[PDB]
Amino acid sequence: SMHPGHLKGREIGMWYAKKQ
Repeated sequence: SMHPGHLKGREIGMWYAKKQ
């Protein structure tokens, strides 16, 4: 599936949190 590549930048901060 589509991986978090766009958020890889700063948005990545939400990645870990796994929030909306």
